[PDB]
Amino acid sequence: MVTIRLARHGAKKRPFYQVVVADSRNARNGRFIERVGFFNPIASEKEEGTRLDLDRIAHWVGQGATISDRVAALIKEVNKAA
Amino acid sequence: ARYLGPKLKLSRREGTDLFLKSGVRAIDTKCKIEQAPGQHGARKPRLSDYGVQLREKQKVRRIYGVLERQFRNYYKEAARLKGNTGENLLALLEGRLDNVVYRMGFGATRAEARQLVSHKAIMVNGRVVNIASYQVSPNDVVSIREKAKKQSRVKAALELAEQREKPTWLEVDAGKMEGTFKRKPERSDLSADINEHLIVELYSK
Amino acid sequence: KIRTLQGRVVSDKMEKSIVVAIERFVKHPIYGKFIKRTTKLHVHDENNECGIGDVVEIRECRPLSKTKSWTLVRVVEKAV
Amino acid sequence: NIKSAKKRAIQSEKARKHNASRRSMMRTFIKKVYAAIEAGDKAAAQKAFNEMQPIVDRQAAKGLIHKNKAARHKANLTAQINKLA
RNA sequence: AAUUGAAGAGUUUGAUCAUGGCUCAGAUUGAACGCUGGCGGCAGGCCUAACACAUGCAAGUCGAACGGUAACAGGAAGAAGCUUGCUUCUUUGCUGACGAGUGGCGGACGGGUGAGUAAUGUCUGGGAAACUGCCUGAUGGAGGGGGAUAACUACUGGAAACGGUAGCUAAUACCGCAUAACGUCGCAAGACCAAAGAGGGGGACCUUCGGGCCUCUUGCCAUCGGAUGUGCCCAGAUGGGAUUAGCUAGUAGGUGGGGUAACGGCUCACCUAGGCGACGAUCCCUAGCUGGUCUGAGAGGAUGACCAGCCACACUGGAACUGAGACACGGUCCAGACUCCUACGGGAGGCAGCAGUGGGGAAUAUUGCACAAUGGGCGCAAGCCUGAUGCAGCCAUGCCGCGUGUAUGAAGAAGGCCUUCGGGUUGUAAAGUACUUUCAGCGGGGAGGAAGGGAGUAAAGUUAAUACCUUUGCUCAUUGACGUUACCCGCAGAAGAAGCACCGGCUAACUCCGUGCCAGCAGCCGCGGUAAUACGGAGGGUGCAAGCGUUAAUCGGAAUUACUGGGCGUAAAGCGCACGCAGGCGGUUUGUUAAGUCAGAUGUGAAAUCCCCGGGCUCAACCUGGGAACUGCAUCUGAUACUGGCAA
Repeated sequence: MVTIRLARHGAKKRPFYQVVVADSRNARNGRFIERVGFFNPIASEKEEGTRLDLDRIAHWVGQGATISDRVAALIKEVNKAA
Repeated sequence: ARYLGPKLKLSRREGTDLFLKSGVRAIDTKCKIEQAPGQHGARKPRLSDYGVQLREKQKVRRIYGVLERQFRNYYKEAARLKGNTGENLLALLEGRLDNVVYRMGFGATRAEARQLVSHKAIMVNGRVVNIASYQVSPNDVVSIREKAKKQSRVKAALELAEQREKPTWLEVDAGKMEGTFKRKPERSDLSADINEHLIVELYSK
Repeated sequence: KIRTLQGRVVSDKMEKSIVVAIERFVKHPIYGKFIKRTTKLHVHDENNECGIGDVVEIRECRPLSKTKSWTLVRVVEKAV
Repeated sequence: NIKSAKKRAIQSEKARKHNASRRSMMRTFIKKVYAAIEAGDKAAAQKAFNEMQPIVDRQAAKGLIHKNKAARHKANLTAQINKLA
């Protein structure tokens, strides 16, 4: 199974999640096929907080990739524009 | 992490007024300047080339109240920035928040300005900044909070702001007690007697 | 097309096979001098037409024995 | 060691026994075939080949011989009989 | 916009210039030690014994696969104290559920360590002869039977570990039978090959009135694709030693048989007599490799702790079994060393998972909290498990930030030290006076990491059905280990908060006293044999600063291995002289090629890191968005001056 999932990369008490496409049996912050966006749960209240490449996500779900609950929640957040 | 000692001693080893006790009175009058930085201070040094470079770096740090690892980091940042490394180094020392509070006349010295900055009496852009070395960007408004406004110090400090030369890159205005750092100071806009090529060459050996 | 190499036969005497020296001409990494450098390869030929001292083109295929992953395409320049 | 590894131990023993029996019957049928090819017998070996074909395809489908091996056998043995017949 | 980048000095001499070594000034570190030590943020923390391990956790899950009931809580029925209205006890898996068992899936991931391995490894680029559970797309099938076996019961062996015998039962366990392709074999003709059900709900009909039947969801099987993962091959590159020059008989190749998922001496029989090697084979010493890190102006040199990719190992040596995948860290078997239990017959174990011990060492941490987040396994889901992970504890180990106040203050106080006894210096220093409260302390307020999940609706889809299920909105309670959180406000008062090295030259910073070739110092030069700016103390100063020194190690300086970038008459250095093979280099003109060379394009050069322009933490360290870069390799397209090939 390949999974589009989050991978924790920020500092302590300040996570920055990068949404990647990994073979699901790798580690979380390990090996991935391609990274496809990010998700900062803070970032500030400025402009984005999250961008996420929907074309490549649709490509991988076309291939057979699964999606975790957060990535599904983010696609349900950034629906097409908002 | 800061000096905490006899100040006019530091101003007396350098041979030059480092503005370390600006305060109430005029030119020193009780310093014995030039005469004796210690017991054998009456001796002329016959200073070396390392001694003149070193002594120039110490002049600049002892003016702006910076220690060595922090100064050295300013030299690395001034080196990597595009342009002239001496002028970039003075631009990094002049954007310090305690310095900008001193230039605006809010503190009598840079240590008093550093205590105003330190004791949460200073906002930049409507946010309180507690840090002596905050790097003030151009077109910023740095002011005093409602607490520690109309305290004696700052008033007296603005009283001795008119005795100095009114820096060109500021909007000093003392009515509202707020200032605007408008642009970066040109090298020709500050002090004229520090030799920054000596401290470039000091760190480049 | 296919990727192929050219080289010369260095020895002959084996039962439907041959061995070919390849001359790559590579710059030294430190010194900047272009130096000749060989690559001997055990090469297969059905019915062993090429003899010693030839020049032959050669392509890569599946393994046919130990080392031997190379097979000729065209024997040129056999002149003794 | 104290786990669900005990269950995998006992299951792998049980499946070892089952697979050993089926693997042994498969190998005996193939020995029937190219032990009939040892003598110059065409139709006897064809009868043995027809006797081994469903069991080798079947053990390929059941999952213990991994069908390419299945194919090899029948391929090799077909060659032997048309080396002979 | 993405390379703004290069320092010397001391010491050979009576002096000189050159050569030349030694040494110092810098940056760095998984550091240790000595003295000192306030706070915070972010990181890091057994480098040695791949030594031995007490104890606790680190891999379980599913009853929506199955027989079933060991508990827990209900339900039905019976009997009793009977307060005729509530308790007590009993039979029933009847139900929510569930110990043990069968079965499916996972225990091959995650996590550890660097022993071995110098090339069955790694890096970069090509390739063909492959397998691929879960995930996805398409085409179809999913019919009909059988024999068992756990659990259970009864005996029974054994000290235990663990068994044995006889009966009973189920399944998505196992086995046939039918069915058969765009599947396997075969040139074809033909031959042959599989499967498994379960759950939610329901109008009518049929009920042996249990349920058939309809619908939905999910699962099964076969084939072809896809994605991911893995196996295999080639070329180049990736330590030191020639005081290691010969190595190799399954060895090199061929034919045929076997074997593997797949090519292949992978294996065997036969035939040939090869193969590798001075472009360094073989042997020996060392070593995990890389992205990177440190240093450097650069080219290089050293290194490969954290983080990430690959490999290898799991007490030691070997082997396979199960499985999509292992020759398997918390599996099996054997053997060995050690440790333990024993009734002496035999058994048991494996921290290089996380904590932790003992030992070793100059040296390196808690037997913590939580699954709230992110991820993983199982499950339809709820949820269960997770020493991954998130966090917390200890440690100045590093980086970064802040603090120990601020202004005024000459009687230039006292006291110390020096003094040519005039004074000088400590020194605006302190005290005095006037202000400020960062951080620590005390008391209130209080984000964010929280998205989902659950329970009701409404609509749509499906359908016979306004059920059930799926999706989308809406409403209602909720879900934080950290955590007395970050941060904000108020309180009291400068109140709780400065050391360490050095002062002869290099090298910033000087006098007095004690000692008298002693005591001792020292990186080099060298000081000390009575007025020592070098020893020990004091005053004074200098440099750094919650650090500072010493030691170890690397690069620099070192152009002292010189590719960039050195030399050889006399400083070290021209073979005693020639001939000459391999090697290196090659006059001149024209034509062709285009291998080197150059230009462009494409694929790749993982992400992080370095660099540039921005963004967020009050700033910084830190985190992060986009680019540049990765100087390379391969292929294609061109150019043809130079070099090479070929012809004249």
